[PDB]
Amino acid sequence: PGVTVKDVNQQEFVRALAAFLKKSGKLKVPEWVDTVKLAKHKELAPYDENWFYTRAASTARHLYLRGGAGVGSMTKIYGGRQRNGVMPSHFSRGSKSVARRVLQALEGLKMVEKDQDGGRKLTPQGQRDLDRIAGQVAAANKKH
Amino acid sequence: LVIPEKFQHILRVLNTNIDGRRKIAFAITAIKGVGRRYAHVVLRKADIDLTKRAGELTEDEVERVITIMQNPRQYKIPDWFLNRQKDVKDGKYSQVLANGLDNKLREDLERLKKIRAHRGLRHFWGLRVRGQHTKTTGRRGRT
Amino acid sequence: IHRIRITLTSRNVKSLEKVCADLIRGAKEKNLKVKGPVRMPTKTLRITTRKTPCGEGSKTWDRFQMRIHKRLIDLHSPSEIVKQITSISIEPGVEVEVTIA
Amino acid sequence: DKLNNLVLFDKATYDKLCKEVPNYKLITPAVVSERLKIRGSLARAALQELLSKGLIKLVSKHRAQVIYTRNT
Amino acid sequence: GHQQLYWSHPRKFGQGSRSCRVCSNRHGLIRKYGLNMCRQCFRQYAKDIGFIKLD
Amino acid sequence: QSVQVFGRKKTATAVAHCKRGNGLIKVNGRPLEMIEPRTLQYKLLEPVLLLGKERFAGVDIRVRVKGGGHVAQIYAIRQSISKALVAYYQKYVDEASKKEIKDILIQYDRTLLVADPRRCESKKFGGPGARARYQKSY
Amino acid sequence: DIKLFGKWSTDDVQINDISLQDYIAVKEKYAKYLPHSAGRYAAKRFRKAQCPIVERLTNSMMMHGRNNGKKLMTVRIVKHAFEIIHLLTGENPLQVLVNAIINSGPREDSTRIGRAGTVRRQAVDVSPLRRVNQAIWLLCTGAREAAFRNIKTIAECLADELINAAKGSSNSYAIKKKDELERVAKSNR
RNA sequence: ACGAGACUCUGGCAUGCUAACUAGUUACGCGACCGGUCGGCGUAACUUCUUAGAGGGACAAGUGGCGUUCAGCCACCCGAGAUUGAGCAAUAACAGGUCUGUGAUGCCCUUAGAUGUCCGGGGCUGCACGGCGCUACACUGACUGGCUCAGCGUGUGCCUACCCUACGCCGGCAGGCGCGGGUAACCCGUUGAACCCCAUUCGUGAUGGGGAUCGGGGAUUGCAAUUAUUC
Repeated sequence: PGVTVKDVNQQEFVRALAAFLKKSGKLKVPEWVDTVKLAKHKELAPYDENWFYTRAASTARHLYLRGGAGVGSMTKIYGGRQRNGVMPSHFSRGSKSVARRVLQALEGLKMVEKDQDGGRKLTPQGQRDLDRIAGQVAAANKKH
Repeated sequence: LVIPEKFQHILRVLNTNIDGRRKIAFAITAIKGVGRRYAHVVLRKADIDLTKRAGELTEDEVERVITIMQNPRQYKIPDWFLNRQKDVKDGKYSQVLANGLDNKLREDLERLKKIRAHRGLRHFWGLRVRGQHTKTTGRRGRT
Repeated sequence: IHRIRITLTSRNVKSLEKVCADLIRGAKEKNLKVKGPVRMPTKTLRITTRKTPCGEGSKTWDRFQMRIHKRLIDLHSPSEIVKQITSISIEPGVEVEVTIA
Repeated sequence: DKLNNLVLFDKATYDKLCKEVPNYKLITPAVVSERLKIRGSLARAALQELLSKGLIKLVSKHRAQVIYTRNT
Repeated sequence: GHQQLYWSHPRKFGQGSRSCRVCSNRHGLIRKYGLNMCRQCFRQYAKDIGFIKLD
Repeated sequence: QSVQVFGRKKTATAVAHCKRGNGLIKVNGRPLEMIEPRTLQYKLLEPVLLLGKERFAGVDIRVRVKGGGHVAQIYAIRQSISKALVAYYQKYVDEASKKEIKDILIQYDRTLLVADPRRCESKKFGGPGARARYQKSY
Repeated sequence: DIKLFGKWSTDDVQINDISLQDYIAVKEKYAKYLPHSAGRYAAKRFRKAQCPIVERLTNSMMMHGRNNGKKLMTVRIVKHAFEIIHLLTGENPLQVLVNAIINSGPREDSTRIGRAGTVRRQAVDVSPLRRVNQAIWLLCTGAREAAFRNIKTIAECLADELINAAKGSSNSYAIKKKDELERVAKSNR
């Protein structure tokens, strides 16, 4: 029996979800974490080894803080202000291909949602599922 | 932790140069096949423990990453950290070993000298092959 | 259909406000609902050019600014009254686009 | 010279972390541990790790002029 | 020569494809906002076109 | 419920939506107690909890100030706390309580609520910045 | 009342000199719960001359212009000066700050001679406001001289900064420059 | 009388905009949860941020001191505001610059690869940080365990093909292909304008304050990239 998402700590929710999935170890160890640049703007990419769960939950929070957000601000919030090379480099592509191939495997686990209209929204059924996940991570690691 | 015997200060592991005073991302980089993102990807693909320290290292650990450096094609990663990538003398990314035979070992530079390649002439000096507009230029190559 | 958008624009804000008041008063005089004058951000066209016609002299520039003020007003009314109000001999310097959505 | 340093945690880094350092009016292990000529940063790291056994979550490091515990 | 040697490659885009719309001058043109004048002609006509010095 | 006092520091975009409940401030999903900067925590938590924890249970406020910068949403949260409390106790308690709570919130802050029109200033031709020129004349 | 937790108090400051009532403003209504609350003293007609000691410490330490960018850092170093001096001394950090700066610092600081002077200085009776403020300036610049660019482990550098500023060790460069200033002050005597 | 000031534009100030589908929303019809996804028809009152988009006032219904008690100046006890930055900028002058901006113009030349078409190559580049924009021998500094972000202004076919680009694939990527949006607060876009605990992680700091730059999936919507948009 959890509580609504409005008074739920979103960062604590995603971190509890990630910690619970790490301690469970139910899925395989992902090895595509840093085989790539992971976008144009990373000299040395993340090395969490739960970048799968952590970044999926970060994309989920990006989804829910405003349902219906255009893709691209995802790397405005998580990504930094790039300083690539001798030349000045601006806002442009990341590493999309490996992200899409990883999403093709993530689909079915109800972690990051792709809809039939394209984009994102509140998704009442999805909202119920995420609230239940938050409720069951309410008794997860940290906050103890 | 330290034990009452010889710490891994100065030893000949792979004829490389490293002294146990600079910390991680610098000690691993001392070997030209380990460091930065390549170290990250190797530590991922091999599923290695994060806690392990290089203060009292074992030769096998560095050797295994070096073997991966020789053959990174299977891993689908850039075979970087090689000056010999897609260059003559290796049918496929091969490892040349030993020192004191640098001219033979790096015959790539001899091939660049015998073809008198300005690109090859760049190596041995610190300067831009392009050569920018007359200004603070030329100073690149100070011995 | 009761969805009509009128776009008002001008460089001079006095004429813009006067014509907006004209449209609002015309709509509200007869029994009719009308939305408030949505006030879109002003567009500041900036152009900087050297004052001199040659190469000699201190580098002094001219910063010509041009302010475009545009508003959008909604209308839920029959098209006849809209057409009557639009042809009311608006004040000069104002560009109007009446759209029947 | 080529001063002898030890790259990882050590007994000296573990040395006198709770014997006489926290039994002084000034509870600051920095300079006193520095007197051992062994890296003080990792001494601080070991002290923080032993302080964060799991009872109270202490993961923040903050700046250099950072507080330490009171255990006198 | 008149139509046999020239006009065999794309060259319709150079600086010679533009000129000031007041004096047919190709130097110091203004492309911004499409008024297509040189510096000095625009400075002359700025008051009339609608550009006023306020900044 | 309308109090019409807001909280606005610098240019941060803020909302103060009032309806009875506990007084909580949500910042990046982090409530008032656990805050985003994680280093200015005491300076914001000191005035309210040392007097009472049920003190904010009067009227709940959606405070979702999408503030970027620590000086932006920090001290904006306390601006919101003081303004909401003062307006609620103004309109809906009585004048004497108005006077005493205004006295305590003014010994909280003498006169620094509202500022003058200023920000980062413009750049002039002939130099790289606002007040700077090209090579020097010694 | 308002205090620091259930273990520390802030009403332990009484000097009673009857001379800090003209520039150090504690008289009527200048009290704050807040160490600093976004002052607008610039826009005022030089209404910034009744400034307390904590804000002097806040605004008189940075070297060059290599700290500005976020006043977050200013307020954080105020908070961590609070806490670190509290840890050093076990009592009110501001009280011991005053105690350890008054017993030392400028007795007759640097001030010129007549209409123009750069050869020597004058042993000048330093006003209590300016003596206290410049002693806090001495501590701040000594903190950015010792804690910064230190060859030792930095978690006791405020202790050694206190030692240099009050006890008089021959470590800080600012303290030996002030020693030369004191040599001039005695040259006046 | 002109100039100065006043004047205009511009800046961390407004609880009226009988105000807004771009921005949340008093009483509808969604709704786990200790009057909310009514910003997912659309609140006819809205408005608080946003529109700095339109209408406003408040340095003297002030105090102390100095000053001829005047003009003024220096500090502050009912108190948002107590020198923002620019524009304009006089009389008289310069043998100052421009006839290579000009359908704004005085005083001119005459006869063959005429300054206008054809010049693969190429003009300052034959150049050593005592002319703009660059290195902090360091907890004030680190690669997202931290961002519900602080933030000028451009963008397509009327002469005229040549604009801004989201999203998939070639992809682990320059560059290429495809349907799509945008005449613009409507699409690029919540513009990737710092990463504050800073989950490779600093002891006497040649060694994160270069890496004195040419090898590598493969290198351009434009004839020419040889000192140059290659990335």
